[PDB]
Amino acid sequence: AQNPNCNIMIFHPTKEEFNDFDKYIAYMESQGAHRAGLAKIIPPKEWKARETYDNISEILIATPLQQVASGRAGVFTQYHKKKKAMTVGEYRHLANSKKYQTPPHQNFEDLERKYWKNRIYNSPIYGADISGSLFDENTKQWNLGHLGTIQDLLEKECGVVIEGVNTPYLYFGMWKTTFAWHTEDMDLYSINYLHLGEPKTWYVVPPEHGQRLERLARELFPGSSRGCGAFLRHKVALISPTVLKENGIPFNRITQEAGEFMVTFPYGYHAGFNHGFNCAEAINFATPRWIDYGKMASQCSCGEARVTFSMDAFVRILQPERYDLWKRGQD
Ligand SMILES: O=C(O)CNC(=O)C(=O)O
Ligand SMILES: [Mg+2]
Ligand code: NI
Ligand SMILES: [Zn+2]
Repeated sequence: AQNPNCNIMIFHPTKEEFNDFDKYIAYMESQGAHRAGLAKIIPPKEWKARETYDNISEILIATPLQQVASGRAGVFTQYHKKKKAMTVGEYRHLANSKKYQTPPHQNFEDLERKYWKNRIYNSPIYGADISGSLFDENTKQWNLGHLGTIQDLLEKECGVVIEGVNTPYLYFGMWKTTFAWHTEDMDLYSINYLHLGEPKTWYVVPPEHGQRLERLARELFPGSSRGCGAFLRHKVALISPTVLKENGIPFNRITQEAGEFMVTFPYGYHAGFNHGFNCAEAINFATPRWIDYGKMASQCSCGEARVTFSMDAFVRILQPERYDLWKRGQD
């Protein structure tokens, strides 16, 4: 078995290897990459997502989210308070302000320490889930706006034609902006490209050990657990590396820098934070190996997790028994 310790692997494809996305994902899995839940892909040096980022300031963040924390430093939840719209230029200025900017630090480890120590005492503002792309249409390789669609994958593998579309989303981050512990909708893959700015630190649990994280989360967030049998789908709970170590949960961590891709694999729980002003783009995708994960994916039926139009069809076709109750949650 390749990669038996489930380490995060880092890949450096050549420009030739960067042509066929599906084939490279399948290559990575042949080397065991999926066992970690997360992989880093450094693009060939010849490749670029677009020519410059000089003209992005007028993108609108229609609903910036203020991430308010509750709990203790290593075990907290966050709630997203909606704020008034602002441009990316306005947001970058805010991110760079004295109130929100990254503190002085020695290296990524010292900044990680400061994040876990101090995150709860601040409420950074996140521009998340903004439909759109920053890839130039002329970028032909690993262009997250030109991937094959999950609906087309399901059709190719299973023969069923379904409605729905699959488009990317932009994320504008600042210091301390946080992504809570989650897997993807329907335990899909994700791919995330850090277009610009400061790094993003990731933590991940190997898929084969995801239930260990779930069991800890039910112990640590006991009222949330009683309220919903898949409450990590709410994307609000954080647990620090120190806490994970204290409870024997297997995990790994890695820092993504501008110009790098990360891939999350089916049922790879992940969480993380941004080091400073940055912009990422991400999208879900599928492969043949995903299908069985999609069939087994948990679902939130309490009604909090409230998810896309396109997830309907996935549930309907892959989880017909759940369909009924899950759609009661979504209506
Ligand atoms: O970058 C973020 O805030 C969150 N991204 C992801 O969870 C991802 O790409 O799967
Ligand atoms: Mg603009
Ligand atoms: Ni994710
Ligand atoms: Zn729920």
